[PDB]
Amino acid sequence: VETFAFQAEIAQLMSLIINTFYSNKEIFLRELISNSSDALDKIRYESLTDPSKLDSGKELHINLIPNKQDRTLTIVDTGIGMTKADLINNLGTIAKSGTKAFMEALQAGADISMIGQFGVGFYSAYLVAEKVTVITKHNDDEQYAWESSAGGSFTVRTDTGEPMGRGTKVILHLKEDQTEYLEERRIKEIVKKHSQFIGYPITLFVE
Ligand SMILES: CCCCN(C)C(=O)c1[nH]nc2cc(O)c(C(=O)N(C)c3ccc(N4CCOCC4)cc3)cc12
Repeated sequence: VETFAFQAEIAQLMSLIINTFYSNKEIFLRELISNSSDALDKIRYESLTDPSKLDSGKELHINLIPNKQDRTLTIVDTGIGMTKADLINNLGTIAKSGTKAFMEALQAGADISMIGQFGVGFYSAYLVAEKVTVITKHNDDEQYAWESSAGGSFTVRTDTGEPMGRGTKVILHLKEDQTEYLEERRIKEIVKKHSQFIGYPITLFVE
């Protein structure tokens, strides 16, 4: 298990998301589904010039898996996945500019729901989750598990769990007062409101 410090701007953003009073928390789901859709668009585009990129799985979809027993909401996709370099360095380096722009926009009157306009929508997961675990598999790398409960650090390890084939699974370990996001009616309402035109099948698993 390797432990890393977040980029300073990202730790600041995470603290702002955790500490700001903001009732419209449901937007985290739209952000995470949008991110999955982007990863799916990426593998679909790459597979046009290299069909072998789909040898790890032809189906392009998103599954939403609430679990009342573990108090987790899992968002699974069969997108392009992420390399170890993406998890440790690349995505966080890119997120520095968007984080700075988003925090400046909030000071000027923007609200937390606008987070996706800055390329840092993933961090809205901390509106509802005390911990986030991300399992990912890219065709050019091994399967990894990234994890953070904020506090300024995250961990990365090789994942020994069940192989995924290709894609990303975001596991949200929900805060005790955010269990509404495990209810079928609530998740259906949010998907219909914010993600009705996503161009991939979204299957909401029943418990
Ligand atoms: C270290 C930071 C990790 C944060 N992390 C987990 C997320 O951001 C995130 N959340 N849900 C996701 C679903 C996914 O399939 C993927 C994924 O596999 N790829 C390739 C991906 C990468 C970047 C993006 N952005 C989209 C917005 O603009 C920045 C890049 C969209 C997809 C990433 C997801």
